[PDB]
Amino acid sequence: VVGGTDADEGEWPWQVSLHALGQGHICGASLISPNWLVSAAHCYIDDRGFRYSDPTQWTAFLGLHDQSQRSAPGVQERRLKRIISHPFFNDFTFDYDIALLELEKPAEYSSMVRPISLPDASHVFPAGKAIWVTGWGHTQYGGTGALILQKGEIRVINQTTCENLLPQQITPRMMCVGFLSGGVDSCQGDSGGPLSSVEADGRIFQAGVVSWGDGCAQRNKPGVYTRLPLFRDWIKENTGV
Amino acid sequence: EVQLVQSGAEVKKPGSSVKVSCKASGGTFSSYAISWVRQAGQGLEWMGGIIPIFGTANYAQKFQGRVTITADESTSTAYMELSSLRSEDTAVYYCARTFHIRRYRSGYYDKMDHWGQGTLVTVSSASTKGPSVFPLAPSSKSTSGGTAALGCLVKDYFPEPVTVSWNSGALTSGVHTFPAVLESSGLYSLSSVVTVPSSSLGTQTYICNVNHKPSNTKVDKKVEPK
Amino acid sequence: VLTQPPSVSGAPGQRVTISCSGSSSNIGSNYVSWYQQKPGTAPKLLIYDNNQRPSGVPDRFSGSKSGTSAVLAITGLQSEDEADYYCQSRDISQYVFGGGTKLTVLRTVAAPSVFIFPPSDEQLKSGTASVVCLLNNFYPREAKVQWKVDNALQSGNSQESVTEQDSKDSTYSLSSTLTLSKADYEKHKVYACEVTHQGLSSPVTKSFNRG
Ligand SMILES: [Cl-]
Ligand code: NA
Ligand code: NA
Ligand code: NA
Ligand code: NA
Ligand code: NA
Repeated sequence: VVGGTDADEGEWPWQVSLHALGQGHICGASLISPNWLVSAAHCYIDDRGFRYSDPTQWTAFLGLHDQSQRSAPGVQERRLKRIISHPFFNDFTFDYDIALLELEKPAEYSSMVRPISLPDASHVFPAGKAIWVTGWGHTQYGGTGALILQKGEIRVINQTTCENLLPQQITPRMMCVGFLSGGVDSCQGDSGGPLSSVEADGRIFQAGVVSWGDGCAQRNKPGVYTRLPLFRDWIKENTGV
Repeated sequence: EVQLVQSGAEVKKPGSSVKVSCKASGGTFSSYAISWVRQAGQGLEWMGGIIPIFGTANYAQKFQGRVTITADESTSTAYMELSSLRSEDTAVYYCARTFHIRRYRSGYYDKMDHWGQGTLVTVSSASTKGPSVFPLAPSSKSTSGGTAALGCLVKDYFPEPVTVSWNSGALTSGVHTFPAVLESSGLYSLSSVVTVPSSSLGTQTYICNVNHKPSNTKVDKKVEPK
Repeated sequence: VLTQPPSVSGAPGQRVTISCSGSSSNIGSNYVSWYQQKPGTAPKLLIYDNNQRPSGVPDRFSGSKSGTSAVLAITGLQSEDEADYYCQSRDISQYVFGGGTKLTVLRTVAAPSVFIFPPSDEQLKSGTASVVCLLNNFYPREAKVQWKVDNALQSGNSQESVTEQDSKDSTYSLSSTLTLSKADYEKHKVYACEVTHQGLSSPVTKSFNRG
């Protein structure tokens, strides 16, 4: 996250860190029940050096605050049993960029490990609304990742505006969230993590999943996120959640 | 496994145009871009690139105007046309496939991982000419129980390259085939040498095999003490 | 405009670093990649996004960036790492390479073996004369080869070629070719190449008498 700040410990207890074997933190995810995480499909596609689609290649860390302290009290390490990537996911456009990760053994809920609520299909996150991205991704464009989880406040952008800021790249499954002025954005290593939204009454819903962007924090180039409300039934169908 | 295969070497008169191609062996460019880079002897130079499935070309400022980059996903072939050719455009032109175009927030043109074999474009008005091959005989004074040198002089050919082997590729230890020197004539020359035991000269036969593909010149030359 | 030292050297086992110096519009604002080019080979990506190593790249390569500079470290270098190394970065809306750094692998001094070759009968019949002096397997690269014809120092009529540093033994070889017309070759008796090099306590001359 560029232009953010350190999270308070336990502030985002649904944020998960996904490490690939021999590589450390690669992607974020979010805890939606004791057994299931939500992440981005593009994180789990093989490349020439490594089978990212193979659930055996991954370790999830729940309750993690600091990447240098993976054995801190409250950190929970879990293997993955299964990766369900959305069947319509397109590798080129990142349309339908969502995946569900099944833990081999369940999360134990605590001060540091708690699920985030899923929005119904009808749930509106209006243009202009301040919401949050979190992650251990790069903190400056051209820079490096964070040891301490970062949070950034960004605003939902109108879909027509989003479509024309990134011409011929935006589908109805996507949302732009950020600023026309740049400054605050997700960045490399934030992929798969949650967009968290606080409602007027204080309830927190997951609005989206960090998907892609043209650079980070640049003018007229807000980060792109998978809209979660559209996937409510699909999540229920595949997980029971 | 991905392989990019480029078109053959060209000789182009100064002022002409060349169009180099780059075929992705698997039949598709998938979610990757193509970048073009040349090596003219001074270091690597980026020319530009394009995403073949989503194609709008990007160009280096130095080559703005004279370069056109295109690509056809259906034949999985990309192209670079360079016009108004100069002597200084004599170079090996490479195409390379980038990383995934959407996986990295930093983009892709800086992540060239699968390279073609290169296409030599020689910009010269010189005519194609096979080499003359001359033996460089081991000295009559070669030290007894010591080491002898022998070789072949591969003279007055155009364009580059030439390949030299010894004894049909069976003799590799001690071989040096020198970079060719461009002569004021516009033809190239090089020597290939090998060191061998002086004690082998009386029984072993040494033959340099010279291939000059652009002229279809094949020469096997026995290099003999006499 | 990315600047790299033209030459860096280290011995096998040594750690060397190769710097890439840029400005705010390139390195200052962007990620840096590094490439190796072995002689006669297409370039190979070693590092991207400042410090990320693709699979199949040796562990001894690593990268860092700070401000408007970046560095490639080769830790435990070997003789086969003799190569050119290039940094690359975005600069506004185009991509640019550094000028390149050649890595020389350090070796103890090794004197060349020297050989002279008269023009072949075949070349002579064909109409020209080339005289070849070979300096084989030496270190360091720097040598002086002086042609003498009837003990007269020549100038302007020879060309040198030098091999890439050998990937196993880290030496060089060099050819010097004296080119004369057949008619001019026939006007002289003694042909000699004199070699000066650090491995030689005094210059070595190889000669022959025409005919
Ligand atoms: Cl507002
Ligand atoms: Na504020
Ligand atoms: Na990261
Ligand atoms: Na003898
Ligand atoms: Na023969
Ligand atoms: Na010389």
